[PDB]
Amino acid sequence: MIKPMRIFIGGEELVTYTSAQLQRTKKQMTGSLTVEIFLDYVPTKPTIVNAVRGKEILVYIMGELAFTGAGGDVSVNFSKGNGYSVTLTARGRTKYLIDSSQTHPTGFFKNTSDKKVIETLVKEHNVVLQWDAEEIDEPKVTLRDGNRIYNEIFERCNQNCHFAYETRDGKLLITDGTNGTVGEDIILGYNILDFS
Amino acid sequence: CTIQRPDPQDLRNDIATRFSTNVLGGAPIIPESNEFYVVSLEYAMQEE
Amino acid sequence: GPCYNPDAEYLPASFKGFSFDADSSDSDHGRNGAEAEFVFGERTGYADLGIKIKSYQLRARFQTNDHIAQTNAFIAVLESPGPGLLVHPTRGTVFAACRSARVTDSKVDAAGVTYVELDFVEANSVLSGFG
Amino acid sequence: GPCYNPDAEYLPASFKGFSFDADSSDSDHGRNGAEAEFVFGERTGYADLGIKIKSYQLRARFQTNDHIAQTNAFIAVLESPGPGLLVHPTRGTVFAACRSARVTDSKVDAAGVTYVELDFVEANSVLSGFGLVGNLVALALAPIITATEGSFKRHFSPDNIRYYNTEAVVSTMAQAVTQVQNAYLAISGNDTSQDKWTTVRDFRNVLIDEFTFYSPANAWNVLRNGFAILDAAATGSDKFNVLRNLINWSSTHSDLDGESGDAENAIFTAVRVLSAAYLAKAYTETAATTVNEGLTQYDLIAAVLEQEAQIAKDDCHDNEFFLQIRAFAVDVARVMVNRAYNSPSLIVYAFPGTVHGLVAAWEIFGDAKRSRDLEARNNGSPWAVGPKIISERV
Amino acid sequence: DALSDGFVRLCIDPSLNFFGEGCKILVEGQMTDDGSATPDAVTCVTSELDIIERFGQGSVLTESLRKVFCTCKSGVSVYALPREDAAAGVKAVYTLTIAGPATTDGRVQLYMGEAEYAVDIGVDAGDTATDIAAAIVAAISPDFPYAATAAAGVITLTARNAGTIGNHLSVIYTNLGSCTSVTPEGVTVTFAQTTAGSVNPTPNDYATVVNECCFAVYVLSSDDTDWQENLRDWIRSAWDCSKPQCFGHGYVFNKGTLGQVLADGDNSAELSRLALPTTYPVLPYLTNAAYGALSACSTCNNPELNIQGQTFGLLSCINMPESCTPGWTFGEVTQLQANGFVVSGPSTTSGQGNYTSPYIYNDVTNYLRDEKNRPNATFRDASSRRLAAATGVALAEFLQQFNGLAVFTKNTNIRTGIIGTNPRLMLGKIRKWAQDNVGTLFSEFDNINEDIQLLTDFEVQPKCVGQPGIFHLNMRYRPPVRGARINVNMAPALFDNC
Amino acid sequence: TQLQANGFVVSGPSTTSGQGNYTSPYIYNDVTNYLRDEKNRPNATFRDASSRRLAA
Amino acid sequence: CTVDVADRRKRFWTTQIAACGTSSDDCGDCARPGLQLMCNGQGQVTVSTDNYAVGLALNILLTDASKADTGCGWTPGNRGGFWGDSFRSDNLRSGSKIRQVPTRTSMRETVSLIRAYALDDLKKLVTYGVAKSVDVDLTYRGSNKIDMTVIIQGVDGNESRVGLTGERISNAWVWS
Amino acid sequence: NILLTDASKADTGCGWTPGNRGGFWGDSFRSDNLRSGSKIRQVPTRTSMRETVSLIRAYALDDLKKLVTYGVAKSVDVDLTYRGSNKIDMTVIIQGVDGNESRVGLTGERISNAWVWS
Amino acid sequence: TITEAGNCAACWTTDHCPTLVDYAVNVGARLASVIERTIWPAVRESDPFTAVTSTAD
Repeated sequence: MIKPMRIFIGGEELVTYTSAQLQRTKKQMTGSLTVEIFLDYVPTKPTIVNAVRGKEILVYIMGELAFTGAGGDVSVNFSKGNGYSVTLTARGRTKYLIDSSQTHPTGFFKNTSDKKVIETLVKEHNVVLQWDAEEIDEPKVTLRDGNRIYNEIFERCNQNCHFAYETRDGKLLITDGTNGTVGEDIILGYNILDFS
Repeated sequence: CTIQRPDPQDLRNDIATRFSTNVLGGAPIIPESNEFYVVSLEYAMQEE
Repeated sequence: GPCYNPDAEYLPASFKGFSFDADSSDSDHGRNGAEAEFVFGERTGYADLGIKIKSYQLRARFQTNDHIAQTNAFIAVLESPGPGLLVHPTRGTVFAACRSARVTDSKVDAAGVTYVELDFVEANSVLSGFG
Repeated sequence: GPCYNPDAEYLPASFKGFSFDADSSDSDHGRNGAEAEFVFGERTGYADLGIKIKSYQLRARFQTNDHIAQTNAFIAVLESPGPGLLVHPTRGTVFAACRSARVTDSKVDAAGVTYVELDFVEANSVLSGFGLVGNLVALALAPIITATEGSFKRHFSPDNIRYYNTEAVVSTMAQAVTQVQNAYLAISGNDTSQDKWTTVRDFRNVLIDEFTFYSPANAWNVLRNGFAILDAAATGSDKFNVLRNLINWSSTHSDLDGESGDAENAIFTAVRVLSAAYLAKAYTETAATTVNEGLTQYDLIAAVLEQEAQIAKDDCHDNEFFLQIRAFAVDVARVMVNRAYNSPSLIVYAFPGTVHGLVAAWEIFGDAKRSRDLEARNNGSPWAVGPKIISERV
Repeated sequence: DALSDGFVRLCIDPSLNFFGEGCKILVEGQMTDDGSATPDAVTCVTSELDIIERFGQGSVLTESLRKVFCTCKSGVSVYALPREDAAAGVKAVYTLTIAGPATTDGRVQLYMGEAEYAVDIGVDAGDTATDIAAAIVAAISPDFPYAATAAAGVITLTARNAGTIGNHLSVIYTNLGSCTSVTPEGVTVTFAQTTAGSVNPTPNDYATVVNECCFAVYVLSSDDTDWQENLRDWIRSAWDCSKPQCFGHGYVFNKGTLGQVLADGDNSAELSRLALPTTYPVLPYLTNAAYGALSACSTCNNPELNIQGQTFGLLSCINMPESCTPGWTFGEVTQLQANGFVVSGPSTTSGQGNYTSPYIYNDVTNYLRDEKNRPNATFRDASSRRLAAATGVALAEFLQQFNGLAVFTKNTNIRTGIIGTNPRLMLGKIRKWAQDNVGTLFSEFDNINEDIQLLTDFEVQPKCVGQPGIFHLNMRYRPPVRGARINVNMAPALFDNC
Repeated sequence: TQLQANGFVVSGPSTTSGQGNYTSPYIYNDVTNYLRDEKNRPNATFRDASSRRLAA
Repeated sequence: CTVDVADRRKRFWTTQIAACGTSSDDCGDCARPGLQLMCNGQGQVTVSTDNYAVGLALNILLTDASKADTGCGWTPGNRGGFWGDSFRSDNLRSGSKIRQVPTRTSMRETVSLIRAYALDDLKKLVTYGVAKSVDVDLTYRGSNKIDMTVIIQGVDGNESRVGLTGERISNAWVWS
Repeated sequence: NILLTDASKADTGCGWTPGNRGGFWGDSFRSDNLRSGSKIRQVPTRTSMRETVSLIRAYALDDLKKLVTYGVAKSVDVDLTYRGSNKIDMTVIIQGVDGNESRVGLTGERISNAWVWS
Repeated sequence: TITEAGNCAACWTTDHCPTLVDYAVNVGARLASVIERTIWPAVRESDPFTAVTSTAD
């Protein structure tokens, strides 16, 4: 079977998704799922809706996890001729770190390490941290008042080289090197549909 | 750890390389020839 | 049938009061809906989205020693503002609005006769402030 | 043929109830996929993406003294809202929706006949919503754990039992938590990350304290979280022996009387039911090697659950937990039976005489590298497997 | 039913099996006294569950039948012809001595007859020979055609049916004198054949029991060459020219050394001998019945299908352990191929031990010379025989349109309006039918102009002796040919000259 | 069935409703009481009540 | 263990031809199918479970399916079918509609219609996964009489053939 | 080796015995994406032996083209010509090269295994 | 018919034809029995003016 995906908003194995795009990246903290559902409407019978705006999903790609984190939005469209589509979007579980606002009481970490300041800037929204780089010590860590849970981390992992992104399980990976795991030797003339 | 039963295709590739280098002086194993069957037979022995 | 009287079964055509004789009568009824083609699935979906707008197609003939005057009067009527009441020969009275009227007229090939190809659309008012 | 009766072989066409006579009959079947054209390469790929939506095209005629009324009635029917049932003259009954119907009707050229060119599309019904299929490949352990929480907190209150038994009851609770701790410490093993290093400290900080288990809330939270951490430490077979030991530990009964015995028995029942549920979840995470094996595992778990239900029903202790256990038992039944019979569709191939592993694999599948797959299910020397060989469907 | 609603009224046929009742197979063999079926009278047999009660337990017939039922579940309807045992027949008795005592635990395994009679028991340490014999006798399947009894470590196997049919079990496959992982150490087995077979029935009454009761396949479960000769005479007289025909075909066997088997043959074109070696493990009539049943049950409406090959000629109901020597050597295999004998061999090469399944080469009849001593191969293939029968019946049904039709000889000028015909028009129609069946009943042809002749009786008999209406149709045909005889002439070419 | 045979109309209840439980009878075999012909030779020409109306 | 192979799946009761015996009515002898009760050695009767495929085919042929929508309608209780079809997930109907043929002249045409209907219905035997090659050979015109021989191609409980175009159906454990 | 070894049979609805479907399991490991053996003995026999001759020609030529595909010959060709009763003559030519490229400016490309001398 | 202890059963006259109908009779009578044994109490016992067997509670 060519079958790659099987999405679960909670257990409901999507069988109507008319299209899909799943993006993962190291340049950022999250990903971006984008499903397209049909959602018919018969204007006499009863109809049911799903107002998820937050109901959690995953995308098992080719019998293996690819994403983990319809939180993004619901975008029910309309038209006369090809209408009644529903674009669902779903960022990564490491999102509230992106759209929140730090609410730690003190604001002044003293004699701490970047790992610790990152553990307390995350465990306010239950995002287990996959620390796999090192422990750097720093005397003064004052967080700008309510800056953003993601700006502060990015600042604290850029002045000591540490890539900050998200894995397939739903965790925050703060690494310093690679994920190992070598693979296919793409050769020109063998599988590249296109290159640039 | 250390050592384990090898991937079937890797096992046969190594048997074919040994057979062609130490016996046939480096010649390729032309399919459907007697060396092809001899290599298949040796691979079967190692698999069993 | 064997004794089917044609001109006692087709209604005499006329648009916006101006009468004319028609030579054809078409229509484009229908119903528009979606078509779902879920990936990797032996299944299909359909969702009815409404009614397809009707359109009518006619062909008028003018074969009289004064077909030029009649053609010009017909042209003046067809270009009058707003929709008007149309008597389709095989669908009765509707409210239609002209959309195109081609007027073919040769001289050294066929003098005397003028043909007009008309294209109407079902035209209903709404009100003014969206219902 | 020479005696081909057409109207006794073509079906009379009709749409949505209204019948008419058709003049043509077409179809637009197909199979849509991609087409790969790797650059600089003498090779090409293809990927089957699904089913191309079917469409039918017909031509109806009306040649009757009242063809105008018939065509008007047919127009009024075709413009009805929603798809309806169509009788294609050569494909029988389908569900289609009209998409276009041109009505040719001339007078000074051909009066008497009216033609209609019809265009239908296979319109299958849908299920409003997100057409969300079920989940019958997986167990949901949330309802049974909530019911266990209820039945535990109902019969456990070390503040409402006789004073010469509270220390005994609480020591039994701490002993249960110690068992879960030992289970985790034996299942993790070579887990070096600091997450273990903390979880161990959390277990010790909970066990050393004295007033922690005197409250039903803390005790239940510790128990549920301990089982969840024990679950998340390994995958599948690894968690078998451990969990089965736990089922044996809590297979005892309390000698205290009245309310004290009821509290201790609540401890034991919570442990046994949580262990049965998590052992079911462990069985489901691994593939069945033989139908009898999957069915034997299901038999074990269903027996444990029925034993617990009989216990929770003995003299109307709690009717509610009995019903909850019964429901979880039927759920585990559906999932374990589907796993044993249908996860890989195991068939018994009948070979004439015993044969090698490679030859059997190549003849069944056309791929001899799959011989490794025939060893986990069949017992018999690698050079003589059979003469009946269990394997997967093809 | 009055309570129904519509008008289309279904009336289901009382019983099923309609598909069959055109491929009746007759199994003939002996029976014991336990059965309640009358001897020397054909009786239908419906299913398998009531043959032990009717034809005796463990008999030869209640064991062949069993294979006719195992081979194909449906497609045919089987008829038994039970034969009472001989008057002065003395049952053959083999014995099996077991010598211990045991020293280590293990299992005892034996293969008598076929895989359905196998035995597998458990033996502990310190068990004596008498106890092992007792357990073995208690574990032998009761359907094995050998009443087993025990005495002080000696097992006596007495044939249930008296005659020579008891002398065909001499390759018992034990598990006692080797190092298989499961082996009571200190026990040994010894085989004997104390007494031996005796006189066999010689019925010779087929005319009375089945006379106009046309069958398709006659299976014979005996080895007396005279009984086989009586069966052959029956089928031959059924393929006669005097009385209307009830075409059939018979399946017998012949077990022995090479010379004995080549001596047991003849020009018998109605039987298909099955040559079986001297050291065959399975009882012979079992595999004979399996072959006959497959042949009778697969070629019902396909009368050209050759029953031979690992697919179309596989006997799934026979399971042998392989043997160090391969029975017939290849020289003897070719020898038997030439002298119109069927040969069965193991399908897979599984190695010693290691159960297997036999299949058939050369589904041929025992026909190698003509009536005037002219070497032929017309009736060699057993499919050619069924094809000849089918073409006979097909031509007989085609020619029915001339029954009662007016015929015009001596003027051949049928007037305007008559519904008559004449010999030339009949010859044209017949010849068109013939070259219309090319590919299904006949080969291409060789010269259809002088192959089909239609003469009138008025020009065959002497003058003033013919009768009006009688005709004479002479046809010479060839069954459809198969295969080729390519002669490869491979030769390389190092030089090149484009 | 005995009544069906001798050209007798039979009426029975439509639904299976159980004791009590109002119902409504309907008719089976809308047939006439005609089973033999003239000169005593059995027939079925006028058995169906529609055959009579169609004769008229 | 090695003596494994025996599908632990069982078969429930099956309707059988002539289980209740024939019913002579001077036009012929029909079958009257029902449930066969097997006795034992000591009392203890038991319903038989043989011939599963023919039992399904009987349950299909001898059960009226929902009628088609007409302009006059049907009595609330005569519209055929089974309410239990509201709960199956395969999206199909239960029963046959050969008793609903719109009878017409030229009985050859009614023959063709009955063929179409019976073949459409009995295709559900292949669709459910119990047979593979059902087919009918309805051939007669007589006065009204008709023969309707039905064949139900089956398989065995052990795949003994390799390299098929199709697939082992779905339910080859009933033996078909 | 090619002519005298049975290739895999074609999938029929009838099926094949698990052990009769021809071929070689060793083809599961080669990398050139081909099969091993021929199928001259799998012709669907028919009347009018001219058609059978043409069929056997097609099969023999398709199977022997694997000599060129492997890189051992260059222009293998057959001359199957007879109809007789069943006799058939099938002379085969295997065009070869030498072990030293002695000709310059050829259209094709030296066989890859011209060291066997073809 | 009614047997000794209520239990409305089917009347197997000596021409019966075993089908599923009698199974339906069985399940209907069951339903009636389980109603009268489970819902009639627990509804008679929930009201202090009709309780019979649970006056102590």
